[PDB]
Amino acid sequence: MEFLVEDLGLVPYGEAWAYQKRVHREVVAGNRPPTLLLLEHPRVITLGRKATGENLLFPESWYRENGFELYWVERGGDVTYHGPGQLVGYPIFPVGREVRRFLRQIEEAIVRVAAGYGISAYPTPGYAGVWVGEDKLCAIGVAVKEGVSFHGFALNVNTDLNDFTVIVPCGLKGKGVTSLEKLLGRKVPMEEAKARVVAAFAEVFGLRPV
Ligand SMILES: CCCCCCCCO
Repeated sequence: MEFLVEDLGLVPYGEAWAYQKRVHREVVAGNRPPTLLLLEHPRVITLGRKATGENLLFPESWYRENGFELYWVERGGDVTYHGPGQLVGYPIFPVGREVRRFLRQIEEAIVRVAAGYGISAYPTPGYAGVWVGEDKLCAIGVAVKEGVSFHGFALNVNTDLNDFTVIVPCGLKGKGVTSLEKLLGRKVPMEEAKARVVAAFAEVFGLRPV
């Protein structure tokens, strides 16, 4: 009937990852409610289950020399970027076997958040994540272990979208990437985007936020 929200603020990817795993273990054990972590990461490139070297334009060494951290991870999808201004959410929820349903619920929540800003977004029939026309507003890539999810979504609020140009997604996709800031012509407060996400998750999952 409830989910717990934790706002971690700005946290390094590696430490936040360790925290994900600790939270996950507690949810698996039935010792913590379904938990939504909200946060930002310092500039980082991550490479998921479908990622290869072709997803990086430059060598890995270039990224680290130019202010990115870089990690290989077990979430769905290929390469992505997280950085300041991007609202990263890790719903660590007891989803059981129904992963596709869970993805659709994350998508629905993000579509609702966009609608709150007057923005028409959609999952699309063919591309992972949530899109506004031909541009990706929110990336989504999860992992599920012992029936509990981790990783999650990355909503571009005030992201430096130029940072996506150095990575090269593979497979079926639209043309570009976008953010609330780009769509609206002004920065949107991160505190507000977090609040809107919590409300959307509450509505979609039918749970009370604590
Ligand atoms: C935490 C959200 C990461 C989304 C990764 C999307 C990569 C799909 O190619």
